[PDB]
Amino acid sequence: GNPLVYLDVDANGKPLGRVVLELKADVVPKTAENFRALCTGEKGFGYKGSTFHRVIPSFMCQAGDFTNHNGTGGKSIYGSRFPDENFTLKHVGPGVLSMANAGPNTNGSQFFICTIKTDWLDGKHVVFGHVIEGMDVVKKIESFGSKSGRTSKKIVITDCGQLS
Ligand SMILES: CCOC(=O)CNC(=O)NCc1ccc(N)cc1
Repeated sequence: GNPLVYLDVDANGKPLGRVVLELKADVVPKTAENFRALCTGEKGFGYKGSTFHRVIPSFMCQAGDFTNHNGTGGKSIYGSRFPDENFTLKHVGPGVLSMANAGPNTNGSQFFICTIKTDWLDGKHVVFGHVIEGMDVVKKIESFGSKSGRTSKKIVITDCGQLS
């Protein structure tokens, strides 16, 4: 079935808990596989140690720039960037997992977790999963954001991997 992956998150060195995500490999296999492999670190690089660098309350929490740590970087398991696979899944509400980008066909490693329905992103960002467990943790992360996206605490993915 669809992979389950996890992110363990700290804020200023204090554990916040675990976010568990279902990846919709049935709908977006290429996009799901990229994220899965970046969680396990099996290609020799991935999310472990990277930060949530841009968090905007009542919008989303963004992470996954493990090359530049500022939202300019990251890379996929296929190459620097890969195309938009499809726009079949929509940004239906809180807990949706979607790819960050710099315009059409610029998916890398950066991703975001929505804290509201972001319907205006439909057809622009590829949705590929959702939160199974740990929305309380996501709401904690959200609470350390600001209008500008700057975080008031350093929010680190201390561990990540695949559960099934
Ligand atoms: C709600 C999502 O907001 C964005 O995605 C705003 N864009 C964004 O931060 N773009 C920087 C970026 C650069 C390279 C890659 N691969 C991905 C993203």
